[PDB]
Amino acid sequence: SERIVINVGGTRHQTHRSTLRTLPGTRLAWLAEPDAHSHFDYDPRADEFFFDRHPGVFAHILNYYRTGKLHCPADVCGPLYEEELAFWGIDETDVEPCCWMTYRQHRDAEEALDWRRWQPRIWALFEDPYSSRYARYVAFASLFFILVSITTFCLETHERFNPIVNKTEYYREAETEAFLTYIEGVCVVWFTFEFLMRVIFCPNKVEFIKNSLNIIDFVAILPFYLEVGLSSKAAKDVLGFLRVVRFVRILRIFKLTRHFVGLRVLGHTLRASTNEFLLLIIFLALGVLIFATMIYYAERIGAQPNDPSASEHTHFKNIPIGFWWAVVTMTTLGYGDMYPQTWSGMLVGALCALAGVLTIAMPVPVIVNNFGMYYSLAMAKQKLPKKKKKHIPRPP
Amino acid sequence: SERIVINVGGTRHQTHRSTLRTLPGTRLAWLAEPDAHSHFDYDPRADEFFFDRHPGVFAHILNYYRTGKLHCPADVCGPLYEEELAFWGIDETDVEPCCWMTYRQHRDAEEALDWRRWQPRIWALFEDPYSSRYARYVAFASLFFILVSITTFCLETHERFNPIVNKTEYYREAETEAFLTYIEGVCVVWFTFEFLMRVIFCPNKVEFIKNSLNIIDFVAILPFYLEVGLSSKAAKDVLGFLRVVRFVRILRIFKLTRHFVGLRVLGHTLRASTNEFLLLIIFLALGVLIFATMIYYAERIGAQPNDPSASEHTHFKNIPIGFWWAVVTMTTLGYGDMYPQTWSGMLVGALCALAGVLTIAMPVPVIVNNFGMYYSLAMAKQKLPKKKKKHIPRPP
Amino acid sequence: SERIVINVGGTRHQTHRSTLRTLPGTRLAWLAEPDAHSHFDYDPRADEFFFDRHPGVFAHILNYYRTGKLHCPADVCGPLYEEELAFWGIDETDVEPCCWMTYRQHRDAEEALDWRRWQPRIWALFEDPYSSRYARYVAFASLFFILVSITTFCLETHERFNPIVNKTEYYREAETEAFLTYIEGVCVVWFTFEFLMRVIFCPNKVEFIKNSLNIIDFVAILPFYLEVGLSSKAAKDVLGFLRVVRFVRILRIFKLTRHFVGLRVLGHTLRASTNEFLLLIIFLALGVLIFATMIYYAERIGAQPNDPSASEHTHFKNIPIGFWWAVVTMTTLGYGDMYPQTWSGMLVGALCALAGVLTIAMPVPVIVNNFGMYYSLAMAKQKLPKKKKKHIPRPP
Amino acid sequence: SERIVINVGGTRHQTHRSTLRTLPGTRLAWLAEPDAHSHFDYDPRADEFFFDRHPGVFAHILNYYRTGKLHCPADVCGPLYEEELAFWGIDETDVEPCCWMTYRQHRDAEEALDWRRWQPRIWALFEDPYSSRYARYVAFASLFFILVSITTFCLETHERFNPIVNKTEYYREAETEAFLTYIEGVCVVWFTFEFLMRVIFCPNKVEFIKNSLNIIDFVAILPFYLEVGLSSKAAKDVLGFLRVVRFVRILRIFKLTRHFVGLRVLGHTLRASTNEFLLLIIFLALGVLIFATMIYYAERIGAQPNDPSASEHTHFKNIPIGFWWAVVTMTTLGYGDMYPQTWSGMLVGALCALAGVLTIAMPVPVIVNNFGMYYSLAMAKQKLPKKKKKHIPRPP
Ligand SMILES: [K+]
Ligand SMILES: [K+]
Ligand SMILES: [K+]
Ligand SMILES: [K+]
Ligand SMILES: [Zn+2]
Ligand SMILES: [Zn+2]
Ligand SMILES: [Zn+2]
Ligand SMILES: [Zn+2]
Repeated sequence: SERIVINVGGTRHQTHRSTLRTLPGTRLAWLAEPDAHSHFDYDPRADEFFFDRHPGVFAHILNYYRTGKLHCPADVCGPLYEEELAFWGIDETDVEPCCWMTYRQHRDAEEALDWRRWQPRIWALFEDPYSSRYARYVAFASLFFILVSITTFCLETHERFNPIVNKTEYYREAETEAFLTYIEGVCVVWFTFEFLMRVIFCPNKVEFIKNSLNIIDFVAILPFYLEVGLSSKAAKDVLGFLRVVRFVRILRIFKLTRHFVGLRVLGHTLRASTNEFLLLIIFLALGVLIFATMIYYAERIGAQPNDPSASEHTHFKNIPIGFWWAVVTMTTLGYGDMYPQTWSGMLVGALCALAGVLTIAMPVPVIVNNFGMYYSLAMAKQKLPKKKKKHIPRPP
Repeated sequence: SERIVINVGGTRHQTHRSTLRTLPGTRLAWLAEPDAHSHFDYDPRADEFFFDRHPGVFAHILNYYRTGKLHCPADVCGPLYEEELAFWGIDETDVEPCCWMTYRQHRDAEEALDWRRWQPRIWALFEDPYSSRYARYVAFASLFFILVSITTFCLETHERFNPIVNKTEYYREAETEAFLTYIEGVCVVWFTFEFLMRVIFCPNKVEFIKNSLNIIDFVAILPFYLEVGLSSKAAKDVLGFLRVVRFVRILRIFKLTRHFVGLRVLGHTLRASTNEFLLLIIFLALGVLIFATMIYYAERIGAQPNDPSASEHTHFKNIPIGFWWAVVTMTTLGYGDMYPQTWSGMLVGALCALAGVLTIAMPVPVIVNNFGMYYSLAMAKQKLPKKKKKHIPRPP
Repeated sequence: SERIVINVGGTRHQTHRSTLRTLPGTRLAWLAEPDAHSHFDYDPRADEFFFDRHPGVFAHILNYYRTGKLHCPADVCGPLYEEELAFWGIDETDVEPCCWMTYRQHRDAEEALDWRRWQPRIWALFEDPYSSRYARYVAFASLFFILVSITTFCLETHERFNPIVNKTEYYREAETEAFLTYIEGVCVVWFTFEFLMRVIFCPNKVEFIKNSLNIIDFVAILPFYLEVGLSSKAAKDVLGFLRVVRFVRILRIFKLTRHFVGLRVLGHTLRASTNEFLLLIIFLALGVLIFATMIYYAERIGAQPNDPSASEHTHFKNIPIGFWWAVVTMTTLGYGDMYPQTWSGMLVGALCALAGVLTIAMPVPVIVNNFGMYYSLAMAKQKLPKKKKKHIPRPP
Repeated sequence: SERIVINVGGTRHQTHRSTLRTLPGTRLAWLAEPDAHSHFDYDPRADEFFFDRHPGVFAHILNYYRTGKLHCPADVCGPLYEEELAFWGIDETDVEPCCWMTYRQHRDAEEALDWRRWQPRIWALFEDPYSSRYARYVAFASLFFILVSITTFCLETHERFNPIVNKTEYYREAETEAFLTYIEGVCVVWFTFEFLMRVIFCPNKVEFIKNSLNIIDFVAILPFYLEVGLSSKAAKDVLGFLRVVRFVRILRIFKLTRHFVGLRVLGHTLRASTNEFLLLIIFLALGVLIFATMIYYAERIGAQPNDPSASEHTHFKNIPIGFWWAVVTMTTLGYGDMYPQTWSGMLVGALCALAGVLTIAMPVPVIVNNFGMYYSLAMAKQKLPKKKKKHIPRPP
C-alpha cells in the first residue's frame, strides 16, 4: 500500500503516495489518485509508471514534492530544467530566490538579445552591405562621405581655418575658407541623394519615422538646406541654434557603426541595465553631495582670521565647487585644478577617494557582467550556423 | 553477514555494517544495530531499508561514512544539502573548510538580507508611498520640500548670495538674502508639521528614538527653532556649533532614499563586510606610513648642501606631508600638488603606485562580490511574487 | 512493442523506438531499425543493447533525442562530452548557443596555445639555454651584451653625455663621448659574431627570413655597419632615418624575453583577442569624438563676449584638442594640462569620466579572462610532466 | 565471456575485460585477471565484484579506462576525487592539463596556508595576547608604546619641532626638543625591558635568530644604545647611517599586526604568487622602456629648429625622464608634472595609457584571485571549530 514506483527514462524512483498527494493539481498528484491505471502508461508486471523524460532532474522535482522547496539543479542549463518542470506541471515561479538568479540566466540573456518591381533594388541600397554587391558599394561610399563630413566639421572649428579678415561695415570676425564650404556642399548633395533614395520606399512610415537613425539623418541635413531659407531677425536666432543643431552632424557615424556587433550588444546591455545605472547615479549623487559639504566645512577650520572672506586661500569657496572636486576625486581622475590644503581637508580628501573607489566599484561590475554574458551569447549565435532543423519531431 | 543495502528514493546503496558503525549516534548507525527491523521501515523480501529521501546527496553522506571527511556536493544549492544532512543526523559543522565557504553561501546571503480609529490614517503618512495614495502624495511633497531645503543650503553658502554691506556699528560681513531665509522658514514649517504628525503616533517609543532617521530629522529641525531661544555669550558659541549642526540638514535625503533597493542592499553589504573594511584600512595605513617615510628619506639624498634646511626644493619637508602624498598616489588619484623630484624619489614613487594598486585591489573585490550576491538576491526576491504556499505538507 | 532498453556502461536507459527514430542517420536511429540484432551487440535474455560508454552523458544525448535541443552537461569538461557525442554520431554543432561558449572553452584554450657533423653544435648556440651548457653560457653572455647596448643607447640620448663644444667651420652642436662609441662598437662586434654564427645554419631560409626576431636583429645591426658606407647628399637623409632605425635597437630585448612563459601567453592572448581589441578601439573612438565635440561646444556657452576669438579663457580652442582631453579623461588619467572651466564644461567632464570608466570596463574584462585561462593552461602544462603514455589502447 | 560487472557502492558498472586490461598494474587490471575470485571480494550468485566506494566518480575512473584520457569531474571537490583515484591506484598526474588547475585548487590553497618552572610564565609575555590575561595586558602595553615611538619619530622629522638656534662655535642647525628625546628614552627603556624578557627564554636559538621580527626589534633598539658608544671620525659616518637605520623604527608595527588574519593571508599570497609578480614587473619594464623611447622620439618631431638643444619646449629631454613619465602614465596615476606637448607625443601618450591599463590588468587579477581563495579559506578555518574527531575509523 501507498508505495508507488515512478519509472522515468529507465531509472526507478520510489516514494509514498502521500508525498505525491502533497502538491495537488500536478501530474504526479494525478498519479497518486486510484484512477491512475487508465490515466497514465503503466504495466502490471512491475507496478511502475513509465515516463519518457530526463531522470536526472526528476530527482529534484520529486525532492520538491518531498521537502517542499524547489531548487535549481546547478548541473543543467536553466532552459532544460524549465522545460522539464513545464512538462511535470510544476510552476516555474516556485524556485527559491537563492537559486532564481542563476536559473533565469540563459533565458534572460536570450530575451535581452531579442514601381514595385524595382522597389527591392531601390531598398537594396539601405539593406545590409554584405546582403549584395551594390549594397556593399553604397555602404563604402556613404562611409567615405560621412568621414569627410566629420573631418570638415572638426577642421571648420579650428583656428588655422578661421582667420579674421580686416573687414568693416565696423565688426571683424573669423571666416571659414571657401574649400570647407564647397566640400560641405558636396557632402550635402550626396546625403540628400541618399535620403531621397531612402524616402522613395518607406513601408510602415510610422515606424520609419519612429526610427531614430532616419531622424538623426534628416535633422543633420536640415541646417544646410536652410541657407536659401535664411525675417532676418528670427533668422539670426535660428542660425544661432542652427550651429548647435549642426553639432549633431557627428551623430551620423552611428548609421555606419550600427552594423557592428559590439555596438548592438552595448545597446542591449544599456537597455537591460537601467536599474544598475540609476543605482550608480544615486550612489554618485549622495557621495558628491556629502563629500562636497564635508570638504567645504573642513577647509574652513584652518582659515586665516585676518581675511574678511570666510575662505581666501582655499579653492573650496562654496559647496558646488565642492561637487566638481568630489566627482573628479571619486572617479580617481584627479585633475589637480582644486585640491585640499588643510590637514582636515586632506583627511576628507582621502576619505572621498576611498569612498569613490567603493561606490564606483559597487554597480559597475554588475553592468560589466551583463555585457559579458550578452557579448558571449552574440558571438556564439554568430559562430554557429543559422538553422538546419535536423530534428524531425514525432507526431503527437 | 555485515552487508546492508540502503534504498534511498528508489536507488540502492550497498555497504558493510562496519562503515555505518563508524560514526555513532547518527541514524545510519542505528540502522547498523541488530534492533533495526522494528526501528526503521524495512521489507524482508529484498532485505533493504527504504528511506524516502533524495539519493543524489545520500551518495555524499555515505561517502563521509566511508572515508571520514564530509564534503559539499558542488551540484546542489547549499540549503538543499543542509536539509538532507539535517535529516540524516549529520552535524553541519563537519564539512571540510575547503568546501565550507561555498556551502554556506546562499544561507549566508539569506541571513544577511534579514484617537485609535484614525491612528492608521495618521501613521499612513509615514508608511511606504506605494502603500496608499495619501502616502504617495505626502511622499512626493516631502521630496520636493527636502530638495528645496538642500538647494537653499547650497545657495546660502554661495558668494553671489552673500554680499557684504557697508554696515558698521565697525565690522562688515557678508549677509544672506531675505528670500533664502523666507524659503528656509517655509521648509521648517513643513518639516515641523510632518514631525508633529509623526510624533502623534509613536509605538514602542524606545525603538522610535533608537531610529536614526527620526534622530537626524529632529536634529536637523533643531537649529532653526533656536532662533527664538538665542545669555548672549553662550549663544555665540552655540550658534557657532549650530552652523556645524545645520551641516547635517543634507542628511535628510536618506529619508527619501531609504525606500530605494540598492541603498538597502548597500547597507546590508556594509554591515556584513566589517572585517574586509578593517582589513582595507589596515593595509592602507601600513602602506601610507611606510611609503611616506621612504619618500621623505629618498628625497633628501639629492638635497643641495648649500641650503640650511634639510629640504628646500622638495615638497616632502616632513613625513605627514608624506602621508597625504602616499594616499593620493596609492589610490592612483595623483593630483600633482606634490610629487617626487629626485631619481630616488621617483623610484619610491613608482613603488608606491604599484603597491597601492595591489593593496587596494586585495579586499575591494571581496566587498564587491558581497554586494553583487546581496543585490542579485534582493532583485530575485523582488521579481518573484510574495508568497502562495502551493505545497500542502503531509501530516507527520 | 516500440519499447527499447539501451544499456550504457551498466546503466539502463529505456525509451520508445519513436524517440530514437526522430533523428535519422545517427547510431541510435540505426538501433531503432528492425535489423538491429545483427548490427549491434545485444542479448535476448534481457532484450537490452549494451554500449560500453559513459552513461552520465548518454543521459543528455538521449534527452536531445527526446525534446529536440542539445545542451552541454555542466558537470563534465567540454572535451569529454565532445568525445562522447562524437562516438554517438551527434554533430557537435547542434548544441544551443546558450551553452556553446562554455562548452567550447577548454578546446578553445588548447587550440589557442597551439660541415653537417658540427651543425648541431653550431645551431646549439641559438637553441634554448637550458637545452645545453654552451647554450646557457651563450644566452647569459648575449643577455649581458644586449643590456649593455640598451644602456649605451639610453645614456647616449642624455644631456650630460652630449656637451656642445665650441667648434666652428660656424655651427656648434652637442657631441657624444668617445667611450659610448667604443662600447657601441664592441657590442656591434659581438652581435655581428652571433649573427654570422646563426647565418651559418639556416634551414628553411624562407621561414628563417619570415622570423621576426632575426629581422629585428639584422635591422638593428644594419645602421652601425653603414658607417663605412656613408653621395653625401643622400647620406644625410639616410643618417636622419638611421637615427630613427637605431630607435629599434631596444627591440632586441624580445630575443631574450621570448623564452619567458608569460610573454608567450601574452602573445597568444593578443593574437586570440583581435575582435575585443577592435571593439575597444571603436568604443574609444566614438567616445573621444562625441565628448570632444560636446566639451568644445559646452565651454563656449560661458565665453566672454568682449574677446574677438570665440574662446580665449578655455583650453578647448578647437575639437582635436578635445580629443586629447577626452582620452586623458576617459582613461581616468587626468593630467590636468587641460580641464573644463565652465559649469556646462564641468557637467560634460563628469559625463566623460563616467562614460570612460564604463566603455573601458566593457571589453577589457573579456581580454583579461582570455589571458587568465591561457596562463592557467600554460602553467598546468608546465607543472605536469611531458608525456608517459601509461594507457595501452586496446586493438580495434 | 569477457563481460565483467563491477559493483561500486551498490551501483553496477558493466564493461569488457579488455577495457580493464588496457591500463596494467592498477587494481581494476588485477580484476581483469583470471585469478580474481580469491584476490577480491566477489559473489558467484550475481558474478559481480563489490567495492565499497563512491560510485559517482568511479564512473569517471572507468571512463578513463575506456577512452584513455583522465578528467576531473567538475561536481566534486578536488580532494575527494584525489582520494578516490588514490584508492583505485590511478596516478593523479594523468589528468588532462585542461582540468588540472581547477582540480589542484583546494589542495593548493591548503598547502599554501601551511628557572624552568617560571619559564612558561616568562614566555607567556611573547605568546598570543588572547592566550592569557598577562599576555593581553603586555600586548596592549607594547602596542601603546610602539605607537608612541612611531609618533615621536614622525614628529621629530617635523619643522615645528626642529627650530634652529643662533648657536655658533660658526654653524647653525635645527635641534630637536628635549621632550622628544625624553619620550624616546622612555620607549627605549620599555623595549629593552621587553627584549631582555624575550632573550631570557630562547629555545632553538638558531630559529630565534632566523626570526625576522626579533631581528627588526633588535636592529631598531640598536641605534639608541649607541649614544654612549659614540673615534669621532668613524662616529660621524656611523651616526649618518644610524639615522637611516632609525628609519626602520617604523617596522616595529609588524610585531603588532602579525596577529591579524588578513596580514598572514597577505604573506601567504605574496609568497605564493612570485611568478605573477615577476611577470608583472617584466611587463612593466618592457612597457616603460618602449614607451619612454617612443615618446622621446615623438616629441622631437615638432621641435623648433631655432633652439640649439634638440628639445627645449618638451619635458622629455632624454629617455630616463621618459621612464618616469611612462610609469606615471601607465598606472593611470597621471601627476601632470610632465606630459606630451606635440600631436605625435599625444598619440604616443594615449597609446601608453591604454597599454598600461592592459598590461597592469593582465597579472593583477591572478594575484587578486589567489588572495581571495586564501582569505576565504582562512575565514572558514576561523569560523569552524578547531577539531572534534567525531568519526571513529574502522579497524583495517
Ligand atoms: K591624475
Ligand atoms: K586612476
Ligand atoms: K588619475
Ligand atoms: K593630475
Ligand atoms: Zn537554491
Ligand atoms: Zn571540499
Ligand atoms: Zn544550455
Ligand atoms: Zn578536462
